[PDB]
Amino acid sequence: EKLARKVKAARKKLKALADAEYELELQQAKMAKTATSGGFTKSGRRIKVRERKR
Amino acid sequence: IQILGAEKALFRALKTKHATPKYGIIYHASLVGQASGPNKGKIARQLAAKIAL
Amino acid sequence: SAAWPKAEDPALVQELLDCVQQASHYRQLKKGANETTKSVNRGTSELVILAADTQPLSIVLHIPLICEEKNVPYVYVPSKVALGRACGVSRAVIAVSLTSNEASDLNSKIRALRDKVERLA
Amino acid sequence: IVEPHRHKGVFVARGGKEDLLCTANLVPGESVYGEKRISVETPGSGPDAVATKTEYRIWNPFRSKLAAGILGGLETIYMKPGSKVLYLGAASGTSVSHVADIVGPTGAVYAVEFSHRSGRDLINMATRRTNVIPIVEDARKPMAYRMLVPMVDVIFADVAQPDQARIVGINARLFLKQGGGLLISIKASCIDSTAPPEQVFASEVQKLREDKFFPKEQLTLEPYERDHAMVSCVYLQ
Amino acid sequence: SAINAVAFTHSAKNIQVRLAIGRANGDIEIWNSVDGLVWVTDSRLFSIGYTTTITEWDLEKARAKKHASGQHGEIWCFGVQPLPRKLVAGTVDGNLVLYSIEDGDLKFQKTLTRTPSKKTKFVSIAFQSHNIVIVGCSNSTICAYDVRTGTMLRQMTLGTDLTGGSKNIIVWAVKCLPNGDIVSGDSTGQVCIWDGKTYTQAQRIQSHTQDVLCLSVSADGSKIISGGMDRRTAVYEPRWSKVFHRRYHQHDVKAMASFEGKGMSVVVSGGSDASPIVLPLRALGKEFHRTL
Amino acid sequence: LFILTETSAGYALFKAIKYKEFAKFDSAAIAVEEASGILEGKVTPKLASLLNELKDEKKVTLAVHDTKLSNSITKLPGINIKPISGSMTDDLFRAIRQHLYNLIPGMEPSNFDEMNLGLAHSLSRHKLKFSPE
Amino acid sequence: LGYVRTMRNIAAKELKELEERYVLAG
Amino acid sequence: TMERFRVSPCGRYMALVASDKKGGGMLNIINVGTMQWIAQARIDGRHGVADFAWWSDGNGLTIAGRDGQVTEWSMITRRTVGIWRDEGSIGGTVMALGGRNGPAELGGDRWVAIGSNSGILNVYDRNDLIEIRIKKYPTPTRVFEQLTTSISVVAFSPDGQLLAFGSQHKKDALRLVHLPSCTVYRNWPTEQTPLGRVTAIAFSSKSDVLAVGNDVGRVRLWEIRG
RNA sequence: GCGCACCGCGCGCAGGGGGGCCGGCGCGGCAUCUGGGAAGACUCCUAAGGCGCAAGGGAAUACCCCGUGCGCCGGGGG
Repeated sequence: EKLARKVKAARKKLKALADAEYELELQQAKMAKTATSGGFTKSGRRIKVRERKR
Repeated sequence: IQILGAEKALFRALKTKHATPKYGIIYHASLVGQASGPNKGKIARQLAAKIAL
Repeated sequence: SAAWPKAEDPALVQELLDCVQQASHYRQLKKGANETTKSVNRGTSELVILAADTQPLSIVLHIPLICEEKNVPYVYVPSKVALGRACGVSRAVIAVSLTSNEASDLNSKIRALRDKVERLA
Repeated sequence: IVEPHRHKGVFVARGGKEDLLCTANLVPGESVYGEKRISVETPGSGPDAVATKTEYRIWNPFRSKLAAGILGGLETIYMKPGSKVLYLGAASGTSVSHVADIVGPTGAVYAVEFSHRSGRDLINMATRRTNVIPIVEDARKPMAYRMLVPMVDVIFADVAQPDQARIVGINARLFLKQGGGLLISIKASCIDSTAPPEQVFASEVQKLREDKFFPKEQLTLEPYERDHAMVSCVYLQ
Repeated sequence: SAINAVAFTHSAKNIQVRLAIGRANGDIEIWNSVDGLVWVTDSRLFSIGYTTTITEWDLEKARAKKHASGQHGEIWCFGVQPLPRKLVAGTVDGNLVLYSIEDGDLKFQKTLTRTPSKKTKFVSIAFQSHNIVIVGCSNSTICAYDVRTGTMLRQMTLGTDLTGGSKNIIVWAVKCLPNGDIVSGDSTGQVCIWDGKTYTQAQRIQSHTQDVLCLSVSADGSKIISGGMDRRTAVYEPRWSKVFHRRYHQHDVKAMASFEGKGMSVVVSGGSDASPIVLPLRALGKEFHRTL
Repeated sequence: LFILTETSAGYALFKAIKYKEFAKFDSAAIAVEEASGILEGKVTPKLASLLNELKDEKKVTLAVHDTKLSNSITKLPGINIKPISGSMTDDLFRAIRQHLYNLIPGMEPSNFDEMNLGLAHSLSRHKLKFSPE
Repeated sequence: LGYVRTMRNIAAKELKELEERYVLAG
Repeated sequence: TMERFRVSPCGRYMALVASDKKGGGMLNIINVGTMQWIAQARIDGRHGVADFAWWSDGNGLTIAGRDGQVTEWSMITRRTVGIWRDEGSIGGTVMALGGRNGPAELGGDRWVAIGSNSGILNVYDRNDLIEIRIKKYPTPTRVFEQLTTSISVVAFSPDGQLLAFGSQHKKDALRLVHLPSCTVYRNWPTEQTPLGRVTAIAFSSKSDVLAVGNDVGRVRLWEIRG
């Protein structure tokens, strides 16, 4: 049970850091120098820029 | 391969939210010593890319 | 040659590059050999494509090692230009890695795609 | 503390909150790939309290299919101190070091590998230990090292090949004794990736069986691996 | 009771030529549940039922000599190579499986390649040349391969099923030419000759109403004999056209086999009316014959 | 009934069923050039000297397990021998690879496995030389 | 993002080792 | 449908995109003197034919599919001359063709431009498809990478000196290219050239008037002097 | 096969080996049909405006709301 609960808590720590790094990569898309796709707006719509990086 | 040799300043910066080091062992090559200014960190980047290659 | 997981031009390459483009629109895409290498070494990678049109292919031969270590599927498409505008980069992308999250239809497409890559290897 | 395991030369080290499968270190003081290990001296030296001689490398079922089978509940492993083992698919000599720790000084491990780099690490480990031979050849060509391998008692087989039963077939038809040991790790995703793994395992058993082995038991390595089987069989008897 | 495979020993003295039939009980019968059978000459016959075993058949013993098998799944086609030998056997799972016919032994040799889609079940093969293969698919695609390298040449994709209901064109029979082109007898009644240098189609002859299950060419590349899921066979002549179509048969026609030797150039057809029926090649010459 | 069998000890010939004669060598670099000699089955003074007769030719037949070695020593005019291959019967070869222990009092009551391991050095390390780094 | 990447590296190593020891205990 | 048709420059024939795919695409060729189907031009791909072009002699076609396969089809033999691939096309959207002194066995027209979903227009000299053996992997004379969104229009001036291409997903997404030199003109258009979201363009018969029609329904005209 | 009626059947139960292979459940394909998602850039892209980041103010104080500095796209005109 003790190593079970340490497995559970360590998985929760790693999923917290994974969702946090994913949020920061999405804000690199949302805070980009030109219009990139990725992330949701606060309407609920998602940002899908169908362009290319020229 | 840019940051080889500067891991104390590098994980100090990354764990402390600060400026990461621009170069490591690479600085005493014949080229990033030839450049100066912002060309130092810039040619540190591109020399490190060409040297991984 | 050293491209023993060579993807076939009858639409497996096309489904690879299409899933590259959709992961590029979902921002799940690490582009280029160095950032691919970082994603495989950090273990975020769910699948990885390389390009066999590399002019010296030794400069991408290093990631099948660490992909065999991390046990992630890799497969080669025969054009770095097709991979490059499959990403949407305006340059030639030589090797691409594409990760996943907890819940996405993209993650389902990664699952079926490396099922096909497992049918190759 | 360390007590013996049911097998010959395999040890089990019971601690307060855990247990650890371990072998006896053939070359003491040296870990091969950076593993935990155990030192202890013979008694009469409680006044000394210094461990010098006895040493026990801790053996990992995540880095070794054979430790995954011994913790998987295998009846026999066919290898004992004094055996001759033909190891197939010997990457870096890690499990070859544990087999060499089982068969010991009087035994002989005949390590075969195709790759040159794992050849080099295998020559490092096999330069440290004197019961293992290094053979860097193709396992699909046993007549290359027919001048190197005598009739062995056991064949261990860990190759990721689609023609695994044919490779082990011709290797046993040249090098394995009348009534020989065979212990194969099988990856169902490596033989047939679109078939169910029980059917892949049963089909590989049938290919050994028409290859004139005799399957004794099968166990799947599945708290430690996925879709891996360990088949224990015996050649011609 | 029904026919599922016909094959002649040769197709070109007292040279022992024989005819090998496969009867849907599982039987095999030779004139002067099994699913396929071929000969090999350089002469022995190989058969498959629905299971994955591909078995030889010794004739003077009349017993199933030298079974072969494998991992993958149900063999639905196989065929032997010409000369400038092995077998190629395509299955349900999208594998095509090479068997070795090294001098006397039938071995599970090698699986070269496999389609990425598991929903591509192969149906038939024919050999465009020595070292390169033409395979029909359960989708609209028929597909070429090379066995020197195993590689996957051009998908030769048919259309959709226009006439109603289904989408997929299930290609039931594929044959080849001495010219270098290949006939594909698909579903939905049609046949289509595909070009051979560029692997594209050149003519799409619509004759039958229901799916052509079998067809076979002349040995000189002159007459094409189709046979369908209707009661109907039809002949074709030079790029091409049909001449006529008579319901020789009573159920669907399931298997053709042609022979052009000994002054007796006949083509034999069998289906599910339990009645093998023999035709000439000179179809304006005289009448036909049937045997049960 | 001539044969030609090659264990790691040396060469042999069993014309009289039971062990009859041998051809021994040990501890050299030409000792791994034995393996370079049978790498295709080329000329070898131990092989041809073991097969050298003097009277005439009246039985020219011999059994090697691999036909590459058999037809390789077919061409050799030092005996005028033209042998055939051993017709896939591993009773003899297997029975003498497990009957090396009563073979070694004929030639070498010793431990040749040490220079066999040196032969593994100049074979596997010869392949590390074959990838010259 | 550099800080979150380094903390995820350390936590991923800790989960590999601790899960390995967990399945060694059961 | 009947919407996706073309008529040959000699006026004899008229190809219609047959609107059924399931992994391929065919062109049904119509005799306009009778308006009767005479031939069919199936190629293989995923979503069928993207866009095609009659040879300027009228003797055959060249068909841009939707995987990057481009078929140089022949009307006289009613068979494919050869199939060749675009440089890295994912989809491939449009296609034009034209010029003089090209391969007379490929219709005599010199340049071909093929546009993709990535907004890249590849321009090939058709004299460098011959090595009839078509080069399976040729190289474009020039990659045009200026526009960022999916190329929707492409046209040559009928004297074979201009290539106007563009998109209808950005406002001034119309570029203009000199041939044979393959250079984009940099002074037209400007910020302040009224184009709108360009849905259609057309060169005149003398290659001296350009017409641009947009997403709101207004044609504008530009004379070209040279 | 033991105990219960040695003036009886059957019963409380230990469980061998196969059967009717009846139905459910599990896993595998399944030409289609049905639903959902993704989806083509002609399509849909919420409107002539919207989105993001950082600050400011107010709360149903988990949510949410309002209009300053930086940017990103868009409509119109051109």
